[PDB]
Amino acid sequence: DLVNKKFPAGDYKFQYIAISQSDADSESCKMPQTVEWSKLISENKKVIITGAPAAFSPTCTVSHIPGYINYLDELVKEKEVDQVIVVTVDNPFANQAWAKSLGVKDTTHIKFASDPGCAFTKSIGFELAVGDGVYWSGRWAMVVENGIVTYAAKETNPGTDVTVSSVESVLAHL
Amino acid sequence: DLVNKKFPAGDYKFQYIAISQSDADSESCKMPQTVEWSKLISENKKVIITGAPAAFSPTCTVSHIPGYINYLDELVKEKEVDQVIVVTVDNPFANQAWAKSLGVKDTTHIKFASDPGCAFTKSIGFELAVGDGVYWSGRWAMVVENGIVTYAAKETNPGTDVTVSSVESVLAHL
Repeated sequence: DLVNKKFPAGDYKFQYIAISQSDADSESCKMPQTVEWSKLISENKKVIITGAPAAFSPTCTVSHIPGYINYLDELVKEKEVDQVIVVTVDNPFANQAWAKSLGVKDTTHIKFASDPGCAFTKSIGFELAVGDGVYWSGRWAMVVENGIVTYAAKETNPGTDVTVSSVESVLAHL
Repeated sequence: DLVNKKFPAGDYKFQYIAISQSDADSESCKMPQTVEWSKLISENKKVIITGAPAAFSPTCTVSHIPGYINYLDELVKEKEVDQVIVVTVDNPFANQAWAKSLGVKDTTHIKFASDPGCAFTKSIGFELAVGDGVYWSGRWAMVVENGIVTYAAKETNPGTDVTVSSVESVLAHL
């Protein structure tokens, strides 16, 4: 298991695009930033990381993501969360557009990351096989405090289940 | 080369979501359809296929895709094109959202496909290596008439070049 071991960053890296004041409600001309998982974790004492199968998942379908967005103020203000990282294998531009559609106006404390080719997600066994050697991220959530995993769980059916990956389940562990 | 040779469909398949009358300007609750390349090609005498590196590429960067959308009427009405298929490795939900953002209200003659894991695109040598064993589609375009490739070309620099993949270059070949 991962729980109570150091966050297994390895050489894995993720990409995201920032959203801020001006470009929040308009179109950005911004190239992706690349960030090593070890750097993110080294620089932030309290980090939530949550995987999602697909950017632009239809709103009719079950999701844990809106919950994290709704709860962000409490996470950052009352629960001292430094970062919330939403993870998909989707390209960073699509992840960013998706974040904006969901109401994100500021990525200071929440970032929508690409895990290219599901490499990090496969490495911690939280992937979702979709066919033919292709992997999306499953639905899962992780808490990292001071470089140490204090909670990690993935859904049995990412299609239908929002339980252990929910912001509420996670709140109980922070 | 591919030109003048039967379209190499193999067992490759793609996924897309439809857009139509009602859901054109709203949110669909629709799952992806899977379509075999051989079926698409068997059922349509004149097909254009064009690869793009990334759904939601920023508007500030070069793109051949808006051209195809602008020119769709002429393609379907005057040039008798049955299908225009835009190909990315991105998930079909993201591809659909992308299409709508670009002004597509009807997928009768234009579909935004996922080529999962870049498998079809790799097979014809039109892929774009982005690092660490991960492949996006390059920028390219192909004309298939009566099951036979009559044009196929990819950009040397998909980042900066819209030449051989442009709707204009393709128009000259229909």
